[PDB]
Amino acid sequence: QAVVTQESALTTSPGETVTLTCRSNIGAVTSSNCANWVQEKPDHFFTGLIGDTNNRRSGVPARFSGSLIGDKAALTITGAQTEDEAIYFCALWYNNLWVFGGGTKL
Amino acid sequence: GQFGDIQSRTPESEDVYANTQLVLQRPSAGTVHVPYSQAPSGFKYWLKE
Amino acid sequence: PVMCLLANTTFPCSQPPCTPCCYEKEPEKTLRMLEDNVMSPGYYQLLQASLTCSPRRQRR
Amino acid sequence: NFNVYKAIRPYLAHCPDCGEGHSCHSPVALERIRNEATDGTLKIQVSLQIGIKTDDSHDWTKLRYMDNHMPADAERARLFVRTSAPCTITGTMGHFILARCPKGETLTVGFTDSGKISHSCTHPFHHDPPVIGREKFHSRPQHRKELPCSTYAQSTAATAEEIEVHMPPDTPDRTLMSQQSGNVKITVNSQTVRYKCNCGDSNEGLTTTDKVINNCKVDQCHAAVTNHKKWQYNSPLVPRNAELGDRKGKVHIPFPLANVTCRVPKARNPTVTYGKNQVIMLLYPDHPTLLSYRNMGEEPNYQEEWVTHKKEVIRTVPTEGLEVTWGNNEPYKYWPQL
Amino acid sequence: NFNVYKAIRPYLAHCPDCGEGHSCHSPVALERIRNEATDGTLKIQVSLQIGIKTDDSHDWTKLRYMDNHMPADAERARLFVRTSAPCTITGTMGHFILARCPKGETLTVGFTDSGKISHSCTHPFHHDPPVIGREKFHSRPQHRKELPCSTYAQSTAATAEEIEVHMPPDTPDRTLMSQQSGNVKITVNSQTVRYKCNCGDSNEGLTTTDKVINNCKVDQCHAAVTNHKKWQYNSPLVPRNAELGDRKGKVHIPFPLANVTCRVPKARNPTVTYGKNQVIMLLYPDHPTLLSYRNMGEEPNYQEEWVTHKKEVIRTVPTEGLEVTWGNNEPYKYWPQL
Amino acid sequence: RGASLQHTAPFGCQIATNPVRAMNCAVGNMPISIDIPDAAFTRVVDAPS
Repeated sequence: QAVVTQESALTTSPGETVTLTCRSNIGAVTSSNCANWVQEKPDHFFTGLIGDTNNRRSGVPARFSGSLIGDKAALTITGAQTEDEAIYFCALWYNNLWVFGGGTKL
Repeated sequence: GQFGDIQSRTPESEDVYANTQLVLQRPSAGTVHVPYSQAPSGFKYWLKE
Repeated sequence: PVMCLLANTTFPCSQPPCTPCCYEKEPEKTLRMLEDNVMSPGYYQLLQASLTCSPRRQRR
Repeated sequence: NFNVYKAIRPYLAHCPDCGEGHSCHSPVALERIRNEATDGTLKIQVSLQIGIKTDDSHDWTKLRYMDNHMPADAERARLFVRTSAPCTITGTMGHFILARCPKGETLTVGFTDSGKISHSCTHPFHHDPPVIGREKFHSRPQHRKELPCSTYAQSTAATAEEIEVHMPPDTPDRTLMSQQSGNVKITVNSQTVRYKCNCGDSNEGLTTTDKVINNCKVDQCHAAVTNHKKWQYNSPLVPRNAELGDRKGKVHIPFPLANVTCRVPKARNPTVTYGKNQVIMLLYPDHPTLLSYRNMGEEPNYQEEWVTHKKEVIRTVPTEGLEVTWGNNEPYKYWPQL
Repeated sequence: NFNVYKAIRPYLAHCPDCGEGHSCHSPVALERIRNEATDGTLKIQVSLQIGIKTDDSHDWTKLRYMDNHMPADAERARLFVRTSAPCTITGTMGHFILARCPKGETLTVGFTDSGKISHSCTHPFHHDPPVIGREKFHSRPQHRKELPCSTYAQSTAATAEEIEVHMPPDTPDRTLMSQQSGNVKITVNSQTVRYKCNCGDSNEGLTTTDKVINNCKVDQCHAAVTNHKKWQYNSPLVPRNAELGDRKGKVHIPFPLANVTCRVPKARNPTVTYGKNQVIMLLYPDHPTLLSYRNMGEEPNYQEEWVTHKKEVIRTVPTEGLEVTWGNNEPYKYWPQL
Repeated sequence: RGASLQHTAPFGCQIATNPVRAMNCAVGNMPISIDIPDAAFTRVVDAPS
């Protein structure tokens, strides 16, 4: 089961709180898993959008923080914008390797 | 291997005339095991004989 | 590439002469088919194909 | 998928050592206790389908057999093998059962049933280990010599595995003859009721439902259920189909042997007092040691001895020499010192 | 008070014959099989706290096997001692377990785990004590003499006994640091974690924090679990101070042996017919009966044999007298009179 | 089963198998012909006295 999953349509506005889920199905995505809502750009630009499972993702926008929120690692883009609007790739790791789930296109 | 391999020069003595042929073998393969081959009890053989 | 013959026609190996799904419904017909493919090399792939987890109660 | 236990059907066998001097149709028929395990893994055939759940699937705490014309499902813990001691169970896949059991001449397979039915499987199982090295050592060694040997592993997958299953002869039933009282008022219960009535007219019928007979006693009707629902492991101890010819299948088998290694001992070689052409080696072996002396040249005179207690081998060493292979180590050299 | 497991710690050591041929780090590893007792008390050295509670309770029902950074307490009946079969355990405290087993050459001390993990340490335990007496005894006699022998006595006093309670070794810890997202977000989780990254810079530290490292080995951050809280009775399976100096300690040792006298029986009086210089005695032994006949004087002729079947031995009775002892009764003297 | 060729080594033999190998085949002569370079051998004027 490879899911950093969330609500499939859960996005913010330009500057809006893009609050996607990137979590496991039985609970949360890990923090040492880094359950995050990372960036997903044109051409599938994976990166830390909101990463590290309690923390922000630098290189993604200034709003993006993958934390404990929603029902998972809540990828809360507090000011996720038109440039920050992309696939919040929900990442769940096992503490040995991080696997992106589906993500929520905000 | 002699009957009397442990020689007690006193009955509760502090000296032990002992040449048991305790030869240290090779080490345990990846685990702490004392590879060490020795002769048996010569008084245990004197117990046996 | 195989030649399955379930008494009807010279069909392929895994898509048999009357294969697959042989064991969940007609187990005596599966026993006659295992008389065939127990003597059959191309029905050895039915003995592993419609036999080896290929019964009519196969869930996939 | 692999619904081979779903393809399996539990069928008991009339075993001769069942307990109390009476072997009967138990689910614990030891069919073929294979002693092919080069390291000592005995591959036994079990009368139940060991490691089979009630729906033919995995019973991870369960053991499968045929109980009462139905599946005889039980716990996987109580099924034990006593050859001479409590045997080390390796695996249960189908009939195939893995044994790291003790050494013996006999073997009982005692499996605790659901109502405490400890079915015995008694036979002569001459469990005798093969020899590794020169020392008569029984234990699993900590360190020592690498012996590349056999090992009857429990490969449950049928890679070259083929159990001869078949729809057997008709399972007889005294409940199939119904109390018709002089009529043949036979109840079926939904089985393939081959009823041979001992009365007039229609005293036959492979019936599927209950019938009523006139002029034919209930003791006249010999009824049986049609044993044609699954392939059963057609061994000689089971009643094979006399109503069948060679229409029988062959499924995957458990217990595939492979090549493994073993660790053996090399005991402490004793002191060798060297006198004129003769060295006294005061060896104290702790297992039954193979000590061999060989000549160093053409005429070997290849002596070998098995040691139980300590002894001083007075090796009259040749001028050509003597190879002394004692224990598991390399053989000692004897060149005569000038 | 004597909280002997307070300075104690259940140490899981690599017992090689644990069952199924594989070595495992179980606390039921046979550290020191004390076979010194003349009367049958075998003292198995226990690497866990056998008989001691995992929470440091003095509980006879609680055997604390020091499992995985904790004491895991199981039932007291989990241990058996299969030498030839399960023998009678006389007592078990901490590092010592003194018991009476049957005859045998391998010895598997079985122990119950919390998940019933039967840690059955199988070593070569050549256990058969040679009993004294005029007959080869098996059981306790009906009426027979108490011959003085040894006995591994059940006083658990640690005076005149000692364990080498050296320092506990640092546990290897691959469980501590995580690979956060595939990269170096490592954790400590409350120990003296000797962390060492697989690269320079962050490559050391016996701390308890997390490792923020990248581009390197996430598994290359290899660490250890430091336990500076207890020592251990320094069994030879345990890795000693090569990451230490000689900072070793010493504590008491229980189960102290003392002398006892075990009662042994003597056989029936054999049938003795005295003809012309000839004394024919028909001994029928219940055990291997030592029958020794010698001269009563200067010509010794001290012949002796263990007897196994019925034997009508005819001693030519000397003029100096025939001194014979056949069994644990005192010997007959023969005066060849008339 | 019996003793193998290593266990039954006459000739002072070293028995080897899979492939069969006469490791320490203690017998016979071996003709070694070294046609070395003769300019390795320095002459009668090439050596000290």
